[PDB]
Parts: sequence; structure tokens; C-alpha cells
Amino acid sequence: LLDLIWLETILPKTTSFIQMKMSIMVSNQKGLIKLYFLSFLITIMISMTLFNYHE
Amino acid sequence: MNPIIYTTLIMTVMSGTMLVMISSHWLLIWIGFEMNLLAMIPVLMKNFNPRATEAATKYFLTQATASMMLMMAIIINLLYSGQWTITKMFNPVAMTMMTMALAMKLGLSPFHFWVPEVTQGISLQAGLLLLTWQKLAPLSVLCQISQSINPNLMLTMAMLSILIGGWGGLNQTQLRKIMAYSSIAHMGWMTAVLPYNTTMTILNLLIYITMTLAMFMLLIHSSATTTLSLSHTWNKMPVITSLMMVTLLSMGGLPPLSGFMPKWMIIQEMTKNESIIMPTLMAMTALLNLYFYMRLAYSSSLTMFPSTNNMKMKWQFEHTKQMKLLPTMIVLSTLVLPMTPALSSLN
Amino acid sequence: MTMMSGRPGRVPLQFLPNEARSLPPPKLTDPRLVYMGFLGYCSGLIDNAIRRRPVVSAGLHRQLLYVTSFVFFGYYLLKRQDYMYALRDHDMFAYVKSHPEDFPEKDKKTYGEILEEFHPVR
Amino acid sequence: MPLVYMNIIMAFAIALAGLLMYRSHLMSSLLCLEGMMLSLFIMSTLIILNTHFTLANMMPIILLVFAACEAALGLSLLVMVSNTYGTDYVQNLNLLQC
Amino acid sequence: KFYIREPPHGSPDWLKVGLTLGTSVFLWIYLIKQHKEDVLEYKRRNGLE
Amino acid sequence: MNIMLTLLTNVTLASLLVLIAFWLPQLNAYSEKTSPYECGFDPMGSARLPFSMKFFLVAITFLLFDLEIALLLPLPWASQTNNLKTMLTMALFLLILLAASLAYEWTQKGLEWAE
Amino acid sequence: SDAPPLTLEAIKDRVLYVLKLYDKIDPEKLSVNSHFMKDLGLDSLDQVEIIMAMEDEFGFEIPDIDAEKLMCPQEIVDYIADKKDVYE
Amino acid sequence: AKTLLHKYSDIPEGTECHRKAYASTSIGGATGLIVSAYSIALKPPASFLEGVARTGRYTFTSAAIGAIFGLTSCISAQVREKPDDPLNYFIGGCAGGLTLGARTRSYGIGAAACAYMGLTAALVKMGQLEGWQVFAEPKV
Amino acid sequence: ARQWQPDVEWAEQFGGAVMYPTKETAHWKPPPWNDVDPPKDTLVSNLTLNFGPQ
Amino acid sequence: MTMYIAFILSTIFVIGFVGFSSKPSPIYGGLGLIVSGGVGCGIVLNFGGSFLGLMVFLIYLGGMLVVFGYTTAMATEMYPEVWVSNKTVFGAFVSGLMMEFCMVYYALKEEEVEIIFKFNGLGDWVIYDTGDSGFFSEEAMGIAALYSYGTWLVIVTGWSLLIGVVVIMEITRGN
Ligand SMILES: CCCCCCCCCCCCCCCCCC(=O)OC[C@H](COP(=O)([O-])OCC(O)COP(=O)([O-])OC[C@@H](COC(=O)CCCCCCCCCCCCCCCCC)OC(=O)CCCCCCCCCCCCCCCCC)OC(=O)CCCCCCCCCCCCCCCCC
Ligand SMILES: CCCCCCCCCCCCCCCCCC(=O)OC[C@H](COP(=O)([O-])OCC(O)COP(=O)([O-])OC[C@@H](COC(=O)CCCCCCCCCCCCCCCCC)OC(=O)CCCCCCCCCCCCCCCCC)OC(=O)CCCCCCCCCCCCCCCCC
Ligand SMILES: CCCCCCCCCCCCCCCCC[C@@H](O)O[C@H](CO[C@H](O)CCCCCCCCCCCCCCC)COP(=O)(O)OCC[N+](C)(C)C
Ligand SMILES: CCCCCCCCCCCC(=O)SCCNC(=O)CCNC(=O)[C@H](O)C(C)(C)COP(=O)(O)O
Repeated sequence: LLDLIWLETILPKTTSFIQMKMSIMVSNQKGLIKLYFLSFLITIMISMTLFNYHE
Repeated sequence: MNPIIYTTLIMTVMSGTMLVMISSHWLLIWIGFEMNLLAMIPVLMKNFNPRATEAATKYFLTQATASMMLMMAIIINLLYSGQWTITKMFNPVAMTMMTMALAMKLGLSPFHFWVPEVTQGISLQAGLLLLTWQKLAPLSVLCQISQSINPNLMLTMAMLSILIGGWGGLNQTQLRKIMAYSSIAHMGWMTAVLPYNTTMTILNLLIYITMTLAMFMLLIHSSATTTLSLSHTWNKMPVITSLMMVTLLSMGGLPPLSGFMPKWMIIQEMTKNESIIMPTLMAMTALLNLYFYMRLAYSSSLTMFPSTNNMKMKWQFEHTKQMKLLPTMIVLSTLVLPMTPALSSLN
Repeated sequence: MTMMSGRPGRVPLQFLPNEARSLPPPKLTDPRLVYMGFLGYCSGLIDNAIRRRPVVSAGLHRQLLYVTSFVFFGYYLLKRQDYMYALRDHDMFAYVKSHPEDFPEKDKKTYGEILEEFHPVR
Repeated sequence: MPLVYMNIIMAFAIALAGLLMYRSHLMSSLLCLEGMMLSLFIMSTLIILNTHFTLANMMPIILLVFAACEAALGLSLLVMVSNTYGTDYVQNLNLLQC
Repeated sequence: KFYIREPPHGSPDWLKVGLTLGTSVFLWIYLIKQHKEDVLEYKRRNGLE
Repeated sequence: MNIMLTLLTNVTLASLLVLIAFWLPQLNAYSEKTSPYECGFDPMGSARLPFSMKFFLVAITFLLFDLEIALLLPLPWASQTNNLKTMLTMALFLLILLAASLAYEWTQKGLEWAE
Repeated sequence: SDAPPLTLEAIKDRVLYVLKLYDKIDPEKLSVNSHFMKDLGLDSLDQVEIIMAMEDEFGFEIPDIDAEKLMCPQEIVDYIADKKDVYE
Repeated sequence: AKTLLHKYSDIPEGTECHRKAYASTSIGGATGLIVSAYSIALKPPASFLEGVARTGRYTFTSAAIGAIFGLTSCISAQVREKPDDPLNYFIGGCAGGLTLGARTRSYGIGAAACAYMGLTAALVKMGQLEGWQVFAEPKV
Repeated sequence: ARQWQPDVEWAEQFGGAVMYPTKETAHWKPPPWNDVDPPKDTLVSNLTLNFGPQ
Repeated sequence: MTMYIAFILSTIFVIGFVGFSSKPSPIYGGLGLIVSGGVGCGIVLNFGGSFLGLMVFLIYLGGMLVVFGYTTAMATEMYPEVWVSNKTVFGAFVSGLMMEFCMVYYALKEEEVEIIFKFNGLGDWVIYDTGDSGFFSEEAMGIAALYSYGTWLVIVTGWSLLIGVVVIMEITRGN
């Protein structure tokens, strides 16, 4: 119950699951420049507002 | 390509980078960037194929957008002060444009999307050039304007670069995409310390360039671009695989190897500025890069994968072309930790 | 972020200012130079191993050139590093001397008259 | 500032957004790049003329020269893409992923 | 034994070997002379000997 | 001020000529009359289909050679400088590279149209 | 991902749909076992049109020699299943 | 904008629960809007209405998380008469995590969000108390 | 008794276009051995012209 | 105040930028860019830059002719799109027009910092210099200085042009 299941579940298995999910989210892009440059526009709009107005 | 033409194009790329290096005028720095891109585009397309064409097109679009933003920032800075010298920008908006432009040129997150695709779409020599030489000029420009950068935006981009590099590298079987995500993470590490000490950025640049050169040369020597193709190298060149494994451990930042020293120095320098949380997150995240380096080492050198029958014919042939600097790069990538105090010569 | 690049009277591309000649040069048996020579020897051995040559005995002239080049470069590297540290200490001491009001000398108390708190272990 | 400065800056911003947002044709994006260059030329020329900085009267010419270099580069890449696919659509450039 | 050219034959390239050995010897002599001059200059500047 | 008035007058005259041509005569438009013309027959395909350009490489070179004109047109004013040797050296240097760029594209078969 | 794992029931439903959309067939007198020539009274030319409608529906070409054998909706469903490798 | 963070932090800890809850709701809504914008940009929703629905779901989830966190933290701080205590932020963070888990309808997600969000909120409160810096200025 | 070494089934885990295969990326195919995709049959139609009679 | 001619010219500049940024068929995109180049030439003329405005007009005319040829070669469709033949293009055009309208209104009727800083208007004539001297044009002298002061600029520009020719020939080779 403890060594083979729950201590496994909490520290190592949770880390593996979270990193696998995040890697799948980050790396699964369709390779279309349209989406990338749309995200670039979004990022530019944010930097000029959430950062460029704060100084 | 005619060898003379290739030599001229490589020299033009290098001369554009040096023009960015030696210029005191913003227009000359912009000219250097333009010349570098113009000479760089054909080099990506030396071996013609649709993938190389697509990579060159994406690279050109990204770099042209970055250059437009660069020029617009220069013009704003001129508008609010009749200055052309690269000392310290006088407008926060112009400086934000400059930062976004240089981050897009470097490939920092969230402008990272082009790096893995362009790296995958080109040959290993073009990948080596793109991931080593193309970083010098924007990093030099950022070093010159370090006192003007907004720490919040720069550090946010650096942390995002490290996280996204680790997560993206976790999912790759192609070696070029692995190297591209590793490059993104290393760029994030370098830009994290830039607002505090440019010497640390220069040291990290030198060590990362040495390790990347050694790794790309080892990948050219064992002509593989996928994990399974590299899995065959043990049955033909075990020494190459052992050196690859040691270099991969060095790239992961494990002591007492060389890759550990830049992270160590960056962490201690950041702690000098009462920055504790972010270096901790940075190391805990570079653990992911170490994980996929270890996966590559497992598949390449520490275990023996099945091979094919035709490898016997390859056993009878040596390498016709030899790389002169590969031995030196491996030694510098691994055994230079005891020479740490030499970094004072960089400032 | 750029500490000593703008130091006054700094010639751009010397790598060794004339003032560095007032410092003692590193000894030719300096352990750092020995380590540079060992690095050159390792480079020679790896070069032999990659080219499928006898690792220890194949290229003796090449290994000698490797060791000599590494030692030669390391000597000047050590000279520059020592000179830079000397500059750092010189500037630090000069600044401390010129700003006494930021580095005051306060009288130090003996431990018999400083009251420290005692934390029993139990 | 004069309101013409805001007009030129918004011209640059509109051209940048047009480049960043992609429709099917590759050629449309090259035109947006050329528009950004034109706005940069106009803004820099106005700034230089207003302050009577004599020596930078040549700077916009250099800007135009490197603009021509950029346009030639983009057109060459478009030629190769259209020769590959028979169309200059950006959605055909998806062989490489992240 | 071997069938074809085998560019390294029974004899070594004496030009390349001589150039390598000469380069090493010149570098070592230059380093020795440089160190001697450095020591003498350091002594003369600080008035040791 | 005068040039704007001149341009306005010219454009107004042209537009008025168009208006007169389009509203004065009798119009009898029907589908056969307004159809596309190909000398006796209906076109097979559309006129909006891709039309190959066999001089595509010379078209790109024209862009770079057109900016050579921008760098060379201030030459009459440059001849009035005191350091005539420097200006002449740089003016001759610029044309020499333009001549060499033409020679490179000529010798590498860049001026021949695609087959 | 791509289209779901097409099954026999969907193939049969689509075949009956395209047959009921054919104007020379009774919507309610048509069954999966009906014979075009005998059950529906269709001519050979009519059958060719039906095969063409099947090719439009299922997105793959059918040669004539295979089409001549196909004399009822059940044969069409079986042929599509065999060509698309569908067991259930 | 950090002006939203200041409007949240201008209100005292155990006072004016409705105002602090409103500020936290605004912060959550802004975060959800940014997340939905990036999600739409990188993964097209294949329709305008589906994109509007995805934006709505993301923004509503984030705003609900912020509202629950702020309300619970302020209420606990005022009832316990314990300002400057990380326990209130931990309780609010776990409440927001349970809200997220109920939204996604996943018990494991709910428990994990409870734990991690509460720990993060407690750490943020500790940093506020002792002046930890995330984006430290270059002092030396 | 001998040390275990990877076999074909173990090696095939790294032969896909991407690790951690999901439902969407299952249809991704690894790139060609050389970086050359096969040419597309995008036939460029020639322009047809009526030359005459008028 | 005085006839606001440059204001109208810059508004038409922005209108043409919106026209080719909504991205209709590249024929109409090039037409919009030509209009923008002409009105920018007029703007630069109104501040004394005859040579620079006329030169940019000439350069963009040549570039847009090449672009028209390339559009007919490789960027055509059966039904080329105009600003009213598509919902997306029309929406982008209207959004750009109304954004420019909002910026102009908020600019001249009150004083606000849009993105960088604020401004009240007052026309362009206020910021002039009323300098009275010379048998030459300062723009012409500054441009002619390129052959005496800007040797380095001439060198790098000529090298870049030659390299650009070599680069286009390398890219369009194929094989
Ligand atoms: C910290 C304090 C100081 C520590 C020192 C640092 C560590 C050691 C130094 C590192 C660099 C030195 C050696 C590098 C070049 C050698 C390359 C090589 O492959 O060696 C083959 C060669 C044997 O081959 P062979 O004789 O030509 O004929 C056999 C065939 O070749 C048959 O050979 P084969 O190629 O066909 O065999 C295939 C084999 C081929 O695979 C290998 O041979 C592995 C070579 C990996 C290269 C090392 C990476 C580069 C250096 C980084 C070191 C990192 C150290 C930090 C800790 C991390 C540990 C990884 O592949 C495999 O079996 C798969 C193995 C995969 C398992 C994973 C382990 C591999 C990596 C372990 C590296 C550990 C460090 C180096 C240890 C020494 C290795 C020779 O080894 C040697 O004979 C030379 C070794 C040293 C002898 C020189 C000693 C001087 C003589 C005495 C003078 C006394 C001096 C003082 C005077 C006192 C007064 C009396
Ligand atoms: C100096 C530096 C500064 C530079 C920046 C300044 C820039 C100024 C220039 C602006 C002037 C206009 C210039 C014209 C550009 C030409 C664009 C173009 O060519 O369109 C190509 C593009 C694609 O071309 P296409 O291939 O022919 O069409 C295919 C279909 O679109 C796709 O087919 P489908 O139907 O199958 O696909 C499904 C559907 C899916 O469509 C959707 O799902 C989007 C609808 C989501 C609804 C949003 C929620 C509504 C309420 C939110 C309000 C926030 C406050 C709420 C407060 C609390 C509420 C109680 O379509 C899409 O996937 C497209 C998504 C893209 C939507 C717009 C991109 C914005 C970023 C993405 C985030 C989306 C909104 C999230 C919330 C973000 C914060 C507001 O067309 C479009 O996607 C939209 C039409 C373009 C018109 C709108 C453009 C205006 C936006 C420009 C920037 C915004 C303001 C800038 C500054 C403001 C402050 C300073
Ligand atoms: C992996 C280890 C790193 C390897 C690095 C590459 C080694 C090969 C490089 C070849 C050596 C020659 C380079 C320099 C020789 C002459 C040029 C000299 O004049 O440069 C001076 C400067 O000297 C060089 O910068 C020093 C280079 C020494 C690099 C070694 C440091 C490595 C860190 C510690 C690891 C130990 C390495 C062991 C050696 C193999 C100019 O000073 P300055 O113009 O004002 O500084 C420019 C930067 N500023 C303005 C922003 C400050
Ligand atoms: C858009 C407007 C278009 C209008 C123009 C169309 C002009 C095209 C005309 C072309 C005519 C031909 O090809 S002529 C076709 C060639 N020969 C024949 O048709 C007669 C011999 N065939 C038989 O006798 C069969 O038995 C049969 C009776 C079919 C029974 O078929 P099933 O029992 O097996 O169903």
C-alpha cells in the first residue's frame, strides 16, 4: 500500500505524469506559421501593455 | 554550390556578425544583421529539398520581422533623442521593441517556434552554424544595452525559454530537434543572468558553443539524425558513442564536468543580487534537459541495440574526411572545470 | 552588468596591458599550467583514439604539439587572469580608502562583555 | 508630437499586424513587409528633416537598398515554394513540426 | 600486405613531422625566453634584484 | 499648391471624358456582346489561371539594379565636394561592382529565359 | 486523428441512403437483398449509375469487372467491406 | 497589468472581503482570457462559436478560481483574527483547487489542485511577509 | 545466463515520429531516411489559346 | 490649423496601409501600396524632402511592377478577392478604418497617451525652424555627403548588393 503504491504515486509517478502531459502540450504543434505568428502578435500585445506600461 | 561561392557566403555571414560586433552606430548594426541574414539564407538551402526550402522560408520570415521591429525601435529612440550611438536607449517603448526583436532573433520563448523546425529541416552542418554562430550578434547587442533592459520581461522570457526547452526536448526522437530545444533552454539560462553580469553570459556562451560544436561534430562523424540510427554506432564506432555519452553528461550540467560551471556561476551571481527563487526553479527545470540527455545516452552508449547485417561491410572502411578540432572540443566540453578562475579574463 | 569594461585608460584589444608587467609572472611549474598540459595530452590521446590509431604510441610529434600549444596558451591566460584579479583588488582598496564614511572602523568588544543568547540542547 | 507621427506609427503597426496575421497567399505577407519598410522610411525621413540632421539624409537610402535586398530574398523563396507546390499558400509549408 | 596506395606507406612524411617538431621547439624556446624576460622586468620594476 | 491644382484638373478632365463617353451614346448590351474575346470562340480556361514567367530571374535582378540608381543619382551634387579623389574612388567602386554583378549573372546563364 | 473506425452498419446505412436517393427506386420496396435487375426492375445502364453513386459516396474507384458482379445492395456492402478491410 | 495586483493588495488582508474577492476575480479573469487567447491562436477551434465557447469556459473557470480563493482567504483571515498568516492563503488556495476540480469534474485533479495551489499561495504570503523578490533588481 | 540487452520490440519504442504517442500524433509519419520528400503530382496546366480564325 | 494638408495625406497613407494589410488579392495589395507610396512622397515633399519622397516613389513603383508580374505568375486564383468579396477581408478593412478613426478622434479632441506618449495636434507648421539662408538644399548636401563622408556605408552597401545577386542566383538554382 505504501512503498509500492502511494509513495510511488506521490513523488515520482506524479512528476512523470505531469512532465509527460506538459511535454505533449508543448511539443504537439502543427507546423503552421499562421498560428505561430498569431501567437507572436499576442505576445507583442502583452509585452507592450503588461510590461511596457509599468516603469 | 560552387565551393568558392560557399566560402564567400560563409565569409559574408561572419563579416556581418563582425559588423554587428564592431559598430558604434545603430544603422551599421542593422546593416550587419541584414547582411548576415542575406548570406545565411542560401546556406540553409545548400542541399536542395522541400524541407530545406520550408526551413529557409520560415527563417527568413521570422528574421525579417525581427529586423523590422529592430529598425522601428531604433527610429523611436532617435525620435526621443537625436542619438545613433548604442549606449543606452532613452525610451522604454523603444527598448521593449528592441528586446522583443533581439529575443525573436535569438529564438527565446515565446518566439521559439521557428528554432526546432528550421533546425530539423536543414543539414547537420547548417544546424551547427545556425545553433552556434547565429547567437553571437544579438547577444552582443543585448550585452551592450544591458543596463537599459527591463528585468521583468527579460527574466520572464528566460524562464519561459528554459521551461519550454525542457518540455519540448522531452518529446523528441529526432536528434536535430533535441539539439534545438537544448539550444532554447541554454539561451534562456544565458539571458537569465544578463541583467546582472554580462561576463557570466559570455562564459555560458563559450561553454555552450564548445559543447554544441562537439555534439554536432560527433553527430556528423556518425552520420545519424534519429535516435535509432545513432543506436547503431556502437557496432561500428564504440569510442564515438563513449565520447558522446560523456559529452551528453556534460551538457546535463553534472559535476565535475564543464557544463556544470556556467550554471554554478550564474546561480551564485544571482544569489549575490538577492535572487533565490528563480535560480532554484531554473535548476529544477534543467533537470528535464538532463532527463532527455540521459535517455539519449541510454539508447546510444550504455546499452547495445540490435544491428543489421550490412554493418559488416561498413566495418571494412575508414572515415575519408576527418574533423581536426573534434578532439579539442570534447576535452574542453568535459575537462575544464578546475580552470574556473580564468573567467576573470573575460571581463 | 558590465563591471570593468568601461574602466578609464583601458586600451580595447591588448589582452595584456603594460601595467601587468609589474606583477610576478606565473612559474613554469604552476599546477594550472600542468593541468593545461594534461588537457593537451588528453586531446592528443582522444585524437589518436578517434582516428583508430594506437592511442598511446601513434602520434608522438602530434601529442608533443598538443601539449606545447596548451601550455603556451595557458601561460598567457594565467597572466591575464592574475592581472585582472590584481586590478579588482587595487580598485577595491582605492575605493575603500577614498570613502572612509562608508567603511567605518567601529570598536570591537571582547566576548566577556558581549551578551550572547544560550540555547540548551535537550 | 505632430499627429502625422502618430499616423505613420499606426501605419507601421497596421502593416506589422497584417504580416503577423496570415491568409492563404505568401505574397500578401511580403507586401506587408514592404509596407513596414515604407512606413519606416517615411518616419525616419520626417525625423531627420525636422531636426535638420544633415548627415543622415543618406540613411533612408541605405534603408531602401536593404529593403530591396529583403524583397529579392522573399521573391526567390516564393519562386522555390511555388515551384515545389504549384501554389504560394502557407499551409503547404507544414512538413516540419515542433 | 595491403593492395593499394595506402597514403601512409612504410616511411612517414618527414616534411610534416619536421614542421611539427620545429613548431613545438620554437614554441617552447619562445615561452622560456618570454618567462625570463617577464621575471627580469618584474624584478626591475619593483626593485627586488 | 499649383501642382495639386494641375493634377486635379488633369484627373477631372479625364474623368469627365469617361463620363461623356459612357452617358452620351446609345447602349445596347446583351450577353453575346459583352462576352470574353478569343477571335471566334469561347475560351477553354480562365484568364485568371497562372501564367508562367520565363524571365523570373531577371525580374529579381531588376529590383537590385533599380536601387543602384538611387545610390548614383546624387552624383551631380557629389562632384562639388572638395575631396574629389575620395568621391571619384567611391563612385567608380560602386559602378565596378554593378558591372561585376552583371558579369556574374551573364556568365552563369542567368540572363537566359527559362525553357 | 482521422475518421473513426468505419463499421459494417454504417456502410450498409450509407448504401441504403444513396440507393433511396436514387429516383428510379421505390423508397419502401427497396431492401438490402433486393435485386436491381429483377427486384427493382432496373436496366444495366441504371446499375452503372448506381455504381458511380457508390464511388462518389465511398470515395474510391470501382472497376467494371467488379461492378458487373454487384447486383444487389448486400453485394455492394460486402465489396466495400472487402476493399476497406472491415470485419464488423 | 500589475495595477490589478496593487488594487488587490491595497485592500487590507482581513477587511472588505467583497472588494478583495472582486479584485481576485478580475485577476483570474485576465489570466483566463490570456490563456484562452493563446489556446485559440495555437489550436484553431474550427468555428467562431466553438472558439467563443472555449474562451468562455476558460475565463469562467479562472474567474471562479480567483473569486473562491479571494473570498475564502479574506473570510478566514477575518474570522480567525489572524492577519499576516500563510494558513489563510493555504486555505484559499485549496478552495480554489477544489473549485477547479469540480469544474473539470475530476477528483484527482481537485485534490492535486488543492494541495499545490494552497502550497503556492502560502509561499506567496510568506514572500510578502519577508520581502522575497522574484524579479530582483540588479543591486550589485 | 547473460546480461539483458535491448531487442527489436524495445528498440521500436524510439522509432516513431514522436515519443509519448497520442491519438492526434499517431498519424504522424517519420520523415524520409534522406531529407527528400517525393515530388507531388501538382501538374501545372498550360494555357490554351484560340489563335484565329479572326 | 492651416489647411491640415499633411494630416489628410497621412490619413490616406494609413488608409492605403489598411487596404494592403487586410490582404486582398496581391493586385489590389500592390495598388494600395502604390497609393501609400505616392501619398508618402507627398508628405515628405511637404516638409522639404523632394529627393527622398520622389526616390521612394520611383523605387516602390519598380518594386510593385515586379510584384504584379510575380502575382500573375504564381499568386493567382480563379476568383481574385477584393475588399468586399470576403467576410474576413471586409472585416479587417472596416476594423482598421474604425481603429484609425478612433485614434484620430481621441487624438484631436482630447490629449491622451495612446501607446508611447500624448499630443494635441496644432498642425505640423508649429515645429518648423524658420531658417533663412542658402544657395543649396540641405537634403541634397546631406545625400551627396555619402560619397565623401560615407565611404564605409558605400562599401557595405555595394558588397550587400553583389552578394544579393549571388544569393538570388544560388536560391533559384533548384536541383
Ligand atoms: C580527477 C583526477 C584525475 C582523473 C583523470 C580524468 C579521467 C581519465 C582521463 C580522461 C582522458 C584520458 C584518456 C582519453 C583518451 C583515451 C580514449 C580511449 O578510448 O582509450 C583507449 C585506449 C585503449 O585502446 P588501445 O590501447 O589503443 O587498444 C585496445 C583497442 O583499441 C580496443 O579498444 P576499443 O575502442 O575497440 O573498445 C571499445 C570501447 C571504447 O570505449 C572507450 O575506450 C571509452 C573511452 C571514453 C573517453 C573518455 C571521455 C573523455 C575524457 C573525459 C573524462 C571524464 C572524467 C570525469 C568523471 C566522469 C567519468 C565518465 O567501447 C566500449 O567498450 C563501450 C564502453 C561504454 C561504457 C561507458 C564508459 C565510457 C566512458 C568512461 C570515461 C571515463 C574517463 C576516461 C577513463 C580512461 C579511458 C581510456 O586506452 C589507453 O590505452 C590510454 C589510456 C591512458 C594511458 C596513458 C597513461 C600514460 C602512461 C603512464 C605515464 C605516467 C604519467 C605520470 C608520471 C609518473 C611518474 C612515473
Ligand atoms: C507597435 C506594435 C503594436 C502592433 C499591434 C497593433 C496592431 C493594429 C492593427 C489593427 C488594425 C487591423 C489590421 C488588419 C489586419 C489583417 C488581419 C487578417 O488578415 O485576418 C487574417 C485572419 C485569417 O485569415 P483567413 O484565412 O482568410 O480566414 C480564415 C478564418 O478566419 C478561420 O476559419 P475558421 O472559422 O474555421 O476558424 C475558427 C475561427 C475562430 O475564431 C475565434 O474563435 C475567435 C473569437 C473569440 C471570441 C473572443 C471573446 C469575445 C469577448 C472578449 C473581449 C475581452 C474583454 C472581456 C471583458 C469581460 C467580459 C464580460 O477563426 C479563427 O480560428 C481565427 C482566430 C483569430 C481571432 C483574432 C486573433 C486575435 C488573437 C486570438 C485570441 C482570440 C480572442 C481571445 C481573447 C483575447 C482578448 C480579447 O482573419 C481572422 O482570423 C480574423 C479577421 C481579421 C479581423 C480582425 C483583426 C483585428 C485584430 C488586430 C489586433 C487587435 C487590436 C490591436 C491593438 C489594440 C490595442 C492597442
Ligand atoms: C570550454 C572553455 C572555453 C574555451 C574558449 C575558446 C578558447 C580558444 C580561443 C583562442 C584564444 C585567443 C582569444 C583572444 C586572444 C587575443 C584577443 C584579445 O585582445 O582579446 C581581448 C580580451 O581577451 C579575451 O576576451 C580573453 C579570451 C580568453 C578565454 C578563456 C576564458 C574561459 C573561462 C574559464 C575556462 C578555462 C579555459 C581553459 C583554456 C582552454 C580584448 O579585450 P576587450 O576588447 O576589452 O574585451 C571584449 C569583451 N568586452 C569589451 C565586452 C569586455
Ligand atoms: C450536356 C449535354 C450532353 C448531350 C450530348 C450526349 C451525346 C453522346 C452520345 C454517344 C452515343 C454512343 O456512345 S453509342 C453506344 C454504343 N452502342 C450502343 O449503345 C448499342 C449496343 N448496345 C446494346 O445493345 C446493349 O445491350 C444495351 C442496349 C445498352 C443494354 O445494356 P444492359 O442491358 O447491359 O444494361
